[PDB]
Amino acid sequence: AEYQNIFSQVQVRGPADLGMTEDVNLANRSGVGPFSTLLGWFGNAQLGPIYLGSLGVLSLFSGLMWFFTIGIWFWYQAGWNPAVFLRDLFFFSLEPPAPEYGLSFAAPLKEGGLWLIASFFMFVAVWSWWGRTYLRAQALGMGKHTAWAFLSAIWLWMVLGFIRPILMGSWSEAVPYGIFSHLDWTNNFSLVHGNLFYNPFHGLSIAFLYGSALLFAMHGATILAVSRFGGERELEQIADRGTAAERAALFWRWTMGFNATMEGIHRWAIWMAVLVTLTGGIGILLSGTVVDNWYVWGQNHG
Amino acid sequence: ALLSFERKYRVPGGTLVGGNLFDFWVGPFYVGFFGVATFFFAALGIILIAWSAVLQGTWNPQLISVYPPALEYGLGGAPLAKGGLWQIITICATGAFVSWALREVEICRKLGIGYHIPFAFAFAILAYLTLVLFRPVMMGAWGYAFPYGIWTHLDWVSNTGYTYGNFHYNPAHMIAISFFFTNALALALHGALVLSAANPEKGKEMRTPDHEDTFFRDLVGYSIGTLGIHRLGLLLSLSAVFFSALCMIITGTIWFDQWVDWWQWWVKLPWWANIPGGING
Amino acid sequence: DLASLAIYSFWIFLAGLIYYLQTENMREGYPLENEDGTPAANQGPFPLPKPKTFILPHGRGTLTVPGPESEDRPIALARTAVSEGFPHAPTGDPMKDGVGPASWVARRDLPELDGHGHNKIKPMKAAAGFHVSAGKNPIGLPVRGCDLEIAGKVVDIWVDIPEQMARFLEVELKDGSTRLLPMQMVKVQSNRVHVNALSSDLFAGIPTIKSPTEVTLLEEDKICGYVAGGLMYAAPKRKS
Ligand code: BCL
Ligand code: BCL
Ligand code: BCL
Ligand SMILES: CC[C@H]1c2cc3[nH]c4c(c3C)C(=O)[C@H](C(=O)OC)c4c3nc(cc4[nH]c(cc(n2)[C@@H]1C)c(C(C)=O)c4C)[C@@H](C)[C@@H]3CCC(=O)OC/C=C(\C)CCC[C@H](C)CCC[C@H](C)CCCC(C)C
Ligand SMILES: CC[C@H]1c2cc3[nH]c4c(c3C)C(=O)[C@H](C(=O)OC)c4c3nc(cc4[nH]c(cc(n2)[C@@H]1C)c(C(C)=O)c4C)[C@@H](C)[C@@H]3CCC(=O)OC/C=C(\C)CCC[C@H](C)CCC[C@H](C)CCCC(C)C
Ligand SMILES: COC(C)(C)C/C=C/C(C)=C/C=C/C(C)=C/C=C/C(C)=C/C=C\C=C(C)\C=C\C=C(/C)CC/C=C(\C)CCC=C(C)C
Ligand SMILES: COC1=C(OC)C(=O)C(C/C=C(/C)CCC=C(C)C)=C(C)C1=O
Ligand SMILES: CCCCCCCCCCCC[N+](C)(C)[O-]
Ligand SMILES: CCCCCCCCCCCC[N+](C)(C)[O-]
Ligand SMILES: CCCCCCCCCCCC[N+](C)(C)[O-]
Ligand SMILES: CCCCCCCCCCCC[N+](C)(C)[O-]
Ligand SMILES: CCCCCCCCCCCC[N+](C)(C)[O-]
Ligand SMILES: [Fe+3]
Repeated sequence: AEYQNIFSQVQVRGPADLGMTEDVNLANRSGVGPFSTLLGWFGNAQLGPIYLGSLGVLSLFSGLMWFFTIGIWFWYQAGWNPAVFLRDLFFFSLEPPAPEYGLSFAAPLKEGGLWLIASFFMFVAVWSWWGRTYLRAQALGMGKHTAWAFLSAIWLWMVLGFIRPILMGSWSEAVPYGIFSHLDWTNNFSLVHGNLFYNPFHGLSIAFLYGSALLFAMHGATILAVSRFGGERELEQIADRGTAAERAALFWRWTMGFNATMEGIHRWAIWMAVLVTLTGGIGILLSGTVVDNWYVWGQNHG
Repeated sequence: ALLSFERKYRVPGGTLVGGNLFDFWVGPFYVGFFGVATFFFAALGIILIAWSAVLQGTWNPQLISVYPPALEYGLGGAPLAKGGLWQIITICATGAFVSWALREVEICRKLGIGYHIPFAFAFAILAYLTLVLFRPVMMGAWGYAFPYGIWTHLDWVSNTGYTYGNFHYNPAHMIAISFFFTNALALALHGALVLSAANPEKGKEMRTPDHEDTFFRDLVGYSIGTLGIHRLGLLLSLSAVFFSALCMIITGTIWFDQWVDWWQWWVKLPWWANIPGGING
Repeated sequence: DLASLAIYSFWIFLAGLIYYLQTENMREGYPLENEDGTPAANQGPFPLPKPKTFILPHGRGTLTVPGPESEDRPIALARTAVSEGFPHAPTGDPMKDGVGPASWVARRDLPELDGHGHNKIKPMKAAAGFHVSAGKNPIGLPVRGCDLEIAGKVVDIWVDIPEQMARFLEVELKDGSTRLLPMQMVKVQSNRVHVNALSSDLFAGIPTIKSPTEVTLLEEDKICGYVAGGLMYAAPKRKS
């Protein structure tokens, strides 16, 4: 056999890379972490640095508070027994308020109030993290594609835990925090709405999720196939097309009669991925608010 | 018919079968022996589907469905109208898929690129084949395969899943899903990072790969790097499919009950099985 | 019905989106061309998009796509058939001529730069203080071709500094000059580097770089193209 470029044959290392400066406040940047030779066989060895800053601190603190709020509930459900805690870890659940409490913030602590608190922390964690993806791009003079794409995941997340529950009139609609319980909730959501397989937005979401794996397998294999001509150096292939990008394009043109460019494939990529949760969010948002039963709806389209 | 840069690559050679017999193009499409094989398998397959639709009494693409032989046929042949068409169409599909991959191989050879793409496509084929061939064979009947219809294949997913309770509890299915979700996240992030560099703030210069590394390190404290991300996209999507195939091949062959029960093995470990409290006590 | 409006609307959005994506992806290589280089009569149903302009960093200028295209190099290929859609056969040595899988593109004859303006790719001796951190150090090993003869020895690794990665091996030939071998095309073994794509006689033919401490995009393409080209064109002496 010859080289397949899945794992490197030789690692090289030099001075830690502290990164571009541009408008970045360098005082908010950590130092480098350690180097991971094991990681270095596949990807980069260098860990860190990371940017912190005020938003990131707020985001991480909030996120930890969410995590700890759930975890303390689990400790409580375990009777503070570490053995029970480990045994039943996936079975524990922090559940939203019962339907009778509606949207009321006056739900009892042990009956949805703590769920509301955990949810408040998650909400600020995620939205401050979003702010971050925007500001980190801005400080570097970059486009906002990351923050734009993240917004599509946030849309599904928002629909599940916030928008749909408000439109339905109770927090009881929202998703509980537990490993198995979130699965049971997903199963049940479909059963109660007449089987999501009849929701045309769930079928789209699936086409795009499968499509994402199809397209990343294609793109990833293509780039690796032309890495012998520097194909992974995609930004320079955009600025100054090379034989890597040409052979990439022609493999596909000859295979299926059309092809992308080095820049344009990345637009196919970003849209394929964001459409998963864009269509999904719409599909979930319409369930119960507009369509009680997807089977029934499909028999009518009305 | 040709891209502006294309003519220098349209040279002879690279074929696996037939020398120069089929070494030519139709418009953008390369032919090759396996191009002709794809056409033969696909045309036959589609004709048989059309025949099946006639015997079913419908032309509606929403309704046409080609079912595998009833379980009573086991792993033998069935009358054309009672599962035999499904069996021939399955051979045509396999022949068509494999031909398509082998054509890709001929294309790789002419362009002098690596074989990564047909290698990856082969995971898709092996997953298809897990469902229609390996799993049915291991279970002892063609009738355990899915049917070829737009809506009926979905009936089959639903019915098969619910045979084992909530199929969410299949642990290999969990891993597959995590790979699918993670693949989509990485795809979105890769497309976005490249584009954010190539299309910066108004009036600014294109950013460099160094700015891509910097943005992601600033964000999460790591960057896998340009080669790493393309390796990763491939590992995630192929791992997804590997675990999909794994999760089905074990279902109805070494595991037969509600998947939810499988998790009892952890709950019942002797050092905590009988401690009161929590969910399972 | 509101779900009905939503689904019908989404499909209209999707048609729109695909149109946008397909056109974006025609920024290079279009208009399509007959095999003689003239504009093809059929261009398909998507129009070329409005040009966009990339501001290249390091005062390297600008790139506007789509725009007038040409190969900017001669192509030693001739038609084998009157009708279109047949192969163009090499008129000379396809490896020396840079056609077929040995093709190269007329990229800039300047080195790729990193984010600070420095050359991206440097011989490791010039890259402070880079070193081999894991795996077999190939420096000092004999380089073997597909004919199983020794064509030279490894005298350095050329490293991508910003990505901290081995990009080429510098190989010294019998006559004391060197060539760059792409890292993707070599197998580092314990007692040797093996190059499947080239027999020993073919190494002298690898295109040379103009300055011994840097490599240009043009030169990478010529080097990479040539080495890849040998998988098809050195198959007489392979026998791997
Ligand atoms: C993968 C595990 C399950 C599976 C469960 C699911 C579920 C759940 C769903 C689908 C859905 C889809 N499935 Mg299915 N499906 C199965 C495996 C198959 C196979 C196969 C193995 O050969 C095929 C061709 C399909 C194809 C289809 C598409 C009709 C549809 C969108 C998929 C998609 O965009 O993919 C991504 C890839 C692309 C975007 C590339 C585009 C290729 C597609 C569009 C080709 C479809 C052709 C189809 C009409 C067959 C015609 C063949 C001709 C006779 C030549 N399924 C197995 C049994 N499938 C969804 C649907 O809406 O169904 C109604 C859906 O909700
Ligand atoms: C019995 C179960 C039902 C079912 C009911 C559900 C339900 C319910 C839903 C789906 C949804 C989906 N289903 Mg379904 N589904 C069915 C079976 C199928 C089958 C199949 C049979 O093969 C398939 C392939 C799918 C596939 C899919 C996906 C296309 C889609 C989820 C997209 C996604 O990326 O979400 C994953 C991504 C997110 C949830 C976004 C998360 C966003 C961010 C903000 C996360 C922040 C995390 C952070 C705070 C914590 C990180 C910790 C770290 C350590 C830092 N379903 C059956 C019929 N399905 C979803 C959908 O959209 O439907 C339309 C959905 O709500
Ligand atoms: C009630 C339903 C059950 C369910 C029961 C099942 C069952 C049953 C199965 C899955 C399987 C899947 N489920 Mg499940 N599962 C459910 C809930 C979910 C949820 C969710 C969010 O709740 C998700 C994300 C998933 C996701 C998963 C995936 C891991 C997996 C499907 C992808 C795959 O096999 O690819 C593999 C890819 C292929 C098979 C496609 C290959 C096609 C290729 C070779 C070529 C076709 C091309 C040609 C025809 C195109 C024509 C050319 C045109 C010109 C385009 N399931 C619920 C609990 N799940 C399936 C699985 O793992 O299968 C292996 C499966 O059989
Ligand atoms: C287009 C849809 C796809 C998608 C895209 C997407 N996701 C996004 C974004 C995008 C583009 C990113 O920009 C953003 C990101 O930053 O990615 C790296 C993100 C993101 N998607 C994530 C997860 C995620 N995405 C989901 C999937 C998807 N995302 C879709 C498939 C899912 C699924 C499939 O269920 C998950 C779980 C995160 C990695 C990140 C959002 C980060 C975030 O909002 O964080 C808030 C919370 C914290 C800051 C802290 C939480 C604490 C933890 C609970 C554990 C504690 C450990 C701690 C980190 C250690 C520190 C301790 C020290 C003090 C020692
Ligand atoms: C392994 C990772 C992912 C992946 C990989 C992958 N797919 C790919 C590629 C690779 C890299 C190929 O290079 C190849 C390609 O050329 O893509 C553009 C391909 C491909 N994957 C495709 C589809 C596809 N891939 C899927 C999945 C995946 N692809 C995985 C998630 C799915 C899903 C998820 O359901 C679909 C439907 C095609 C676009 C293409 C292969 C096209 C091809 O083989 O064509 C030759 C044959 C025909 C044109 C038709 C033959 C018709 C048959 C004779 C009869 C039909 C019978 C069929 C079984 C009926 C099914 C009915 C359904 C309703 C169930
Ligand atoms: C070892 O023990 C310790 C304590 C040390 C640590 C261990 C902790 C553990 C074990 C934690 C476990 C965490 C788990 C199991 C989390 C699982 C989370 C899952 C599966 C979530 C899945 C879905 C979540 C969704 C969809 C959440 C939606 C949230 C929103 C959209 C927020 C909505 C905002 C609300 C309701 C607040 C209203 C107020 C405003 C801001 C208007
Ligand atoms: C936009 O490209 C991306 C990178 O940016 C250059 C990343 O690096 C990562 C994160 C990669 C991995 C495997 C983390 C695992 C290693 C650690 C830190 C233990 C992802 C997903 C990505 O999409
Ligand atoms: C989504 C990928 C997750 C990446 C996590 C990377 C770990 C961050 C640690 C870097 C911090 C460096 N250090 C130790 C100096 O703080
Ligand atoms: C990046 C764009 C790729 C578009 C892929 C579109 C696939 C269509 C899948 C059919 C879904 C059918 N359904 C159930 C929603 O009606
Ligand atoms: C949603 C799946 C539909 C599959 C259709 C395949 C599209 C390929 C079209 C490219 C052919 C271009 N053309 C006609 C000039 O050859
Ligand atoms: C054997 C599976 C059924 C064959 C389906 C016939 C293929 C026609 C293409 C799909 C038709 C699209 N649509 C929207 C009308 O369903
Ligand atoms: C799922 C996405 C479907 C993409 C298929 C439509 C794009 C193919 C048409 C490209 C035509 C090729 N051409 C003539 C411009 O060279
Ligand atoms: Fe890429």
